[PDB]
Amino acid sequence: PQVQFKLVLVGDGGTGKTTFVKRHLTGEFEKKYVATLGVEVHPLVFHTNRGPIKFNVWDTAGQEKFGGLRDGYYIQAQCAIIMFDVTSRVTYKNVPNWHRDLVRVCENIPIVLCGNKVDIKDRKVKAKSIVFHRKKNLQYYDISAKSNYNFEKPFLWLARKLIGDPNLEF
Amino acid sequence: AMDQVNALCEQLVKAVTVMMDPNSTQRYRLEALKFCEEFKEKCPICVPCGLRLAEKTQVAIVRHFGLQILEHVVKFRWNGMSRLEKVYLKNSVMELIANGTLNILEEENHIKDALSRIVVEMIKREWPQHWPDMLIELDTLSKQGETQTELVMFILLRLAEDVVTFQTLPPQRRRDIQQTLTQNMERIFSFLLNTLQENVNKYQQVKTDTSQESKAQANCRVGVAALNTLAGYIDWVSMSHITAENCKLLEILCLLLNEQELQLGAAECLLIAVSRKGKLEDRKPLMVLFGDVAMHYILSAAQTADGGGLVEKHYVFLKRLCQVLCALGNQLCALLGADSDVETPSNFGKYLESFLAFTTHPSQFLRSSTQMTWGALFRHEILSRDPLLLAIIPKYLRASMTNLVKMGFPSKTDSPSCEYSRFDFDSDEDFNAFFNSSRAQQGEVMRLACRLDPKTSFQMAGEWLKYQLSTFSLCSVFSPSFVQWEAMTLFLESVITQMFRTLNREEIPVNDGIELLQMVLNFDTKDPLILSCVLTNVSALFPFVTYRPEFLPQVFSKLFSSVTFETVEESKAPRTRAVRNVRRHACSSIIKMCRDYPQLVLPNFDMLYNHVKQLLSNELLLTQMEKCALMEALVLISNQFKNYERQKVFLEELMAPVASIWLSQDMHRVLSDVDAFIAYVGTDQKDPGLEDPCGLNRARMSFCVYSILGVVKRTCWPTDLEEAKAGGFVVGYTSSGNPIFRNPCTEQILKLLDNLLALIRTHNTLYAPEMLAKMAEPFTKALDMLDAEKSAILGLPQPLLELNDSPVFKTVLERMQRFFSTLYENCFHILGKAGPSMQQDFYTVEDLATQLLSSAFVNLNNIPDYRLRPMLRVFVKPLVLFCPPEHYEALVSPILGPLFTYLHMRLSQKWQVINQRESQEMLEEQLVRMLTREVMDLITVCCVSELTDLGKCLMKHEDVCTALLITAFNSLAWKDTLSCQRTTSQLCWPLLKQVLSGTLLADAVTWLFTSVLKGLQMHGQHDGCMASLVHLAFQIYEALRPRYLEIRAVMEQIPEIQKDSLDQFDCKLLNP
RNA sequence: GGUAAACAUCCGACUGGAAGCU
RNA sequence: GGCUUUCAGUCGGAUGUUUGCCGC
Ligand SMILES: Nc1nc2c(ncn2[C@@H]2O[C@H](COP(=O)(O)OP(=O)(O)OP(=O)(O)O)[C@@H](O)[C@H]2O)c(=O)[nH]1
Ligand SMILES: [Mg+2]
Repeated sequence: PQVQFKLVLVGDGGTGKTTFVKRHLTGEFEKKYVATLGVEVHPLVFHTNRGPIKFNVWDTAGQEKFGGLRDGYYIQAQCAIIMFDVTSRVTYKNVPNWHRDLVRVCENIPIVLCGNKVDIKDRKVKAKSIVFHRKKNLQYYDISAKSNYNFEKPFLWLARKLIGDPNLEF
Repeated sequence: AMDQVNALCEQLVKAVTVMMDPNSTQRYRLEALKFCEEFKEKCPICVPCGLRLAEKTQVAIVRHFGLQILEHVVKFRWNGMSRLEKVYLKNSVMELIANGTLNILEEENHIKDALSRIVVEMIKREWPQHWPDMLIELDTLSKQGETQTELVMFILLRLAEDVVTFQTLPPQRRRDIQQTLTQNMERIFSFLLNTLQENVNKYQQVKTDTSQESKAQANCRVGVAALNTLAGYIDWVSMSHITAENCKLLEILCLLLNEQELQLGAAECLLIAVSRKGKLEDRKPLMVLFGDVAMHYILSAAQTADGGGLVEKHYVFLKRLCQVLCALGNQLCALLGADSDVETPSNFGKYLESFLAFTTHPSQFLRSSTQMTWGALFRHEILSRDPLLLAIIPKYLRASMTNLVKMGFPSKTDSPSCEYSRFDFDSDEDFNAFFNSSRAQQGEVMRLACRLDPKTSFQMAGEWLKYQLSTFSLCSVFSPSFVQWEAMTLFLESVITQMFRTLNREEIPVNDGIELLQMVLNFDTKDPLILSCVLTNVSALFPFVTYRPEFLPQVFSKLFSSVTFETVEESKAPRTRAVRNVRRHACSSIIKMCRDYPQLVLPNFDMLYNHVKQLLSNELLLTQMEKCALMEALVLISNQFKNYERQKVFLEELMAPVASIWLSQDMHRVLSDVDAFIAYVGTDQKDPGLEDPCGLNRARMSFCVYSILGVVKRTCWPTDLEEAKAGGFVVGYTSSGNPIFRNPCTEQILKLLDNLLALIRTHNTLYAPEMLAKMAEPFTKALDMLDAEKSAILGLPQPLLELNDSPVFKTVLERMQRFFSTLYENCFHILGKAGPSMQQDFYTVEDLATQLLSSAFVNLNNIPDYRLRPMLRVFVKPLVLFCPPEHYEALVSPILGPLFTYLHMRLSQKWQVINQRESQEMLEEQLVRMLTREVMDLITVCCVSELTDLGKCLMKHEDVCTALLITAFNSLAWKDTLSCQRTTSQLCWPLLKQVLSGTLLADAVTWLFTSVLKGLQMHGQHDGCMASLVHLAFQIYEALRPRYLEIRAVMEQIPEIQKDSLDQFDCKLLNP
């Protein structure tokens, strides 16, 4: 146990935020879409080359009628992940919303954008159409909670950014 | 009846705390959530509660939840409210800005957000007509101080976002606030501007005046707000406002680029402004940035890119400034080219000087970024003639040399760039991918640079060569030397090829040319990777030998010696890749040399002939691939005899051993019989790792195939008519009067055709499961795809094995696997090339089509996807396309008929497997996609030009025609979205447009339209298909419903169709 | 040399966002 | 309805550049 940082997870309903976290924590894949209600805070520890680093992950429900305080969960956050699904074109349309909301409440925090479920037959959201991250100078990683493709890449980059050590290894 | 104000506030505090509690029972969570929802929907005293919690005394968490309530009320409960209730809520929130919040520097960013959201929500409920004095009200609040003014800025930016960018309101209400915005836009943007201007000023003198930190820090924070909120408007608003007061907005934004605390904001405003698209005339005023005044602050800010180590704050500003400079060049390039009033800016030299600052900076990212604008600058009709640009090229190319050196790894520490590469890319893999793709684009841009200043480019490529020649598994690898050499080569070769296009026949530094050519020649390495650059530098420098043919022998010496070996070590150690790379590279330069300067190599022909003869003398010495490259080169020189019989005699003599082995009696059996064949090659046998005799066999058979292909591909009549006549190549002339050529290799190749088709047939038969089961278990996947070729087409990348290593040893199964794939493609290659080479001596061959059908098209039912694709492309496409129409009858027709029928049937069945739905299956799905594209392409190229002759011609045929229509309209139903538009717009129509008048079998008409509909049914979602398919559906219902009546039969089965609306449209076209 | 895959510059095919015109 | 320039998508064609792979 050591530093501990507040991490905010935002995005449309069903883009697999809860499943991404449940995996990292337990290491199992969840199948049913049980809608999240408000937030579920989860601690994640990462034994780095610089010691253990902890992540209080605020798994906020991005379903319209289920977010609790919404903006209020962003309170004093120090890093964020904005997630969307490549099966739903709509979720990438709504990324700039999840973004405006975050930077407004807590400016200057490192944010990683994440296109989930790349393991699914055909991506409606083509990897070349993803340009938002470049207009708002954020990192991107297409990922999958069933496939584990880039499983730790977003955490590693955040961890790298907060501690200010590009050589930081998980 | 429900509750008292005091009591609720208490529980609401208990509920917000439990919700924010990272470690609270999940059950207590839900009850807290359920409390709040109910409260926010049913409670009648929400506003008194919201205003209470919202007050300055509480904990931030609680205040924010109070404010969130007052926002939820405006947003969901306004309609269930009295006029009085609203007026009360409004006045309270306005009071809140006035002095119900903490002062400026204390006060969480999130509270300002929450308070701001409530105002905006009321503005959207009723701004223009029920809330007319809003703009004045805000203007009044903003005069009260910085805490207030910042708050107004938060509101105007949220409001600008929600109504214009996110546009999150019903269409109707949205539209009216935007028109109102525009109407007030001079007022609003004037307000943003003066706020910024004054706040900056106050921050100006007060900054460094010790006893006043709180006010400097405050006036600053408003600046930042202004810049932020300005950035909300700057892209969407009319250009009038940007330009407004002799362009004051753009002026300040430049001046602010040199203020550490406001720069990133101002850079971001500049960026959005200057990326503004649309009407060309609207951008014209953007040219003010080129003005004396603006350019000064721009350059000053760009000079500070000294690159003195990575300071995160500064580097992030530089990434921004840079994009500003990029967009501003593309603006310049886009406004000038159009001659429309824009004349080259006076201050263009300053823009360049400033842009160059980023071009020479350590950062990979920063350098790469400039490329595209340089590429636009260098191809400008006008600016490449500008002398300020000419002047700048020496400094530019000087930068490019360094850019060429693959230095700056995220992991290493060798160069300043390494630091920043860490900031920008996770791993070296992300760095490589960026680097390599960057250099592709860098490639094209550097040529344009040389094209504009050929003297200098050559001189500096020259000097880098002289330099490299005298400086610096323990011989060579990825050392600084090799990396320096590869960059140097690459620059030079790029520079020379460019120079021999721009500089006239006479401006050439011949003397300096041969100067360098000599030095390259005299230079010496036992190191494969270095020699390989040497060989490239020779070929680059080789156009010099045109002036000084004395040098040819040295040149031949250099190349041929490299062909033979690399004296790493002979029959004692394994052949490293870098070794077999230089040999290949030499053999390649041999062909390029002969193909490009052959009058030149001509006098030396006997000597080369003799040399190659000697080299092949020991059949075990060179690689089959090496052997043939040399033969190919020899063929290319003989083209220069420019004389039919002369070449006829040479080639028959050159081919004389190959003919021997191929037409041999026992080879015939090997080629014709499957068991004979499996035998010759060693799939029959289980020393479970001594294939030994099998390898040499299958190398001799490859040798012949490689040769036949070599000759066919390279043999050629004189390209000049007057010359083609004289050497006796012209057979007569066409109806249209085009000469008909005979090719020297015809008699010789035609003799080998029967054994080729023999082998082709046999090879295809091996794919029968009862032939394949005849292979031995060691070699059962002899005819499957190399794992190389698999991850290839799945995009799954590879590691780079070291060229000083032979770790992957050539497995007996992998050895055969490579053989089959190559033999398969090579046979078809020869047939592919037979048409365009032989002409009408191949096409008129007796019963060709039948021979082809029984050989090439023999076993298709069992031939896999990855074989058929190669076949179609390499063999069928060219066979057909290069056929003179005289025999569209003879052979094109009898072949394409059954082919298209089959292909179509194969594909539909393949598509139904896919429509039915780890890596092993997923892979095969990809191959269906690529095959389908290949087939559709084949069909298109065939009859689309409206149709070609063989379009018309194949249509005047029962079977061909049916097969073309079926396939084409069936394509719309496959799940591949790439084919939908292609086939629809280019193909489906002109096919039906050919078979209007006459027999349109009733059953055919109904099917056609149902199939277009399945198209709309499959795709749908995709805007490309749909538009294109609708239009195509429309064309069929319009050319076909004045005649046939069963078209409507189909329409009525479509879900939700008002028959009444159908009737109206149906009769509209059946009257006038 | 050959082959496949990426990207870039230019001149059409239609969906949709401002106008010029008979 | 008849005739056109500008701005994003989905392609299509033509050059050009780069990166992989090629002992059978
Ligand atoms: N195939 C595939 N399915 C996934 C993946 N990630 C999540 N899912 C599925 O997506 C659905 C919803 O995932 P959740 O994590 O519950 O969605 P969420 O972000 O929590 O939804 P909200 O919290 O309500 O915003 C579930 O049905 C999962 O099975 C993935 O990477 N691949
Ligand atoms: Mg969730």
